Amino acid sequence: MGSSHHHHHSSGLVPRGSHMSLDENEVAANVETRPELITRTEEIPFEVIKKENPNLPAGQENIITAGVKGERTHYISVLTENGKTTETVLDSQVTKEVINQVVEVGAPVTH
Repeated sequence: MGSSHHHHHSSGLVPRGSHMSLDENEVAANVETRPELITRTEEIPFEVIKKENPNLPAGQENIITAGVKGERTHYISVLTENGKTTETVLDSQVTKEVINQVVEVGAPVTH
């Protein structure tokens, strides 16, 4: 829950269109708008959880699905500004979904 914006106390104008003359100087019209989209998968490991399973005879474990290390290729948009390339992620699909270890341990007793 770290991803969060802060656009609620700044200039809410952002016109960028107060004329009628195109200032284009490209062969056609560029690729689109944003720079090149690169990728890089980060090590996204799994994590086993502890849940209570009354169905079991107490103190009993059950490996519904052993946790397996996954991966997520992260697409970064490097913009060449001021003669420098800045690596800033933007959008990434799940490329090797990290399988979370699903284990259900029998209920303790009353606590």
